[PDB]
Amino acid sequence: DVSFRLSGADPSSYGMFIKDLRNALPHTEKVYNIPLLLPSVSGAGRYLLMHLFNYDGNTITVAVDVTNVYIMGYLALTTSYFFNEPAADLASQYVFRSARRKITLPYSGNYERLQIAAGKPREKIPIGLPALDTAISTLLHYDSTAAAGALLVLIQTTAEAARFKYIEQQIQERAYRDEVPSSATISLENSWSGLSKQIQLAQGNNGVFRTPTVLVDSKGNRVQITNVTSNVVTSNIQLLLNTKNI
Ligand SMILES: *[C@@H]1O[C@H](CO)[C@@H](O)[C@H](O)[C@H]1NC(C)=O
Repeated sequence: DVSFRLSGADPSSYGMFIKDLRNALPHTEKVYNIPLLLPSVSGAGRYLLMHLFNYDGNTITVAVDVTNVYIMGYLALTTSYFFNEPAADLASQYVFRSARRKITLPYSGNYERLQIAAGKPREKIPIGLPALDTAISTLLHYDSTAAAGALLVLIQTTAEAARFKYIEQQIQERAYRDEVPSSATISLENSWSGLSKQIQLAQGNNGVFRTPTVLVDSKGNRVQITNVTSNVVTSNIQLLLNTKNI
């Protein structure tokens, strides 16, 4: 398992937690020095448990599929919660079985359905360590509308930070003050699978992308990524979605 405590949290302890999260995901190869996530994992070992503690020490346990870093559901006291999708239904077979009751959230775990549920797009939800402390607190007591926004914060400050150093850094900058994510952060989030694909494809194509990826840069400019010499590949993405899951 991995764990993170908001009480006494700082940019360094967050960085350490995000490093553990990445290191709990299994892989058998690197592609251009980037861990390549497995095509699949059988049984319960498919699911990493992340124990998060809010500032008062209250906890939820979040279940993550180690193949794609998708959050499946979480446990809050004796109640489990899962997204309304087949993958999460599958996960509920394996984790949080000892929960007294299971609630299925009235949405699937993707950004489009979560933004609908929450009534706002990601671009307008500030994120950061304080927003994470709030999200953990909210998820402690069921409220489906509030939970959608909480889950958008949670996904971004855990899974999206593990995938990209740039997002991990953005969260670090927001250790003590939340702020909406930069368009770059949104761009990376949206492009993870495509980048993961083009990096794998580059092996066999001399480090060149079969199709270039358009991102937005740190300065708000459109940039086009064409090959594995880009900083995005050398010094940003930390985990690749296996092309068998694309
Ligand atoms: C690849 O990426 C670099 C950095 O983005 C770019 O300037 C360069 O011209 C590209 N090279 C090729 C061979 O496509």
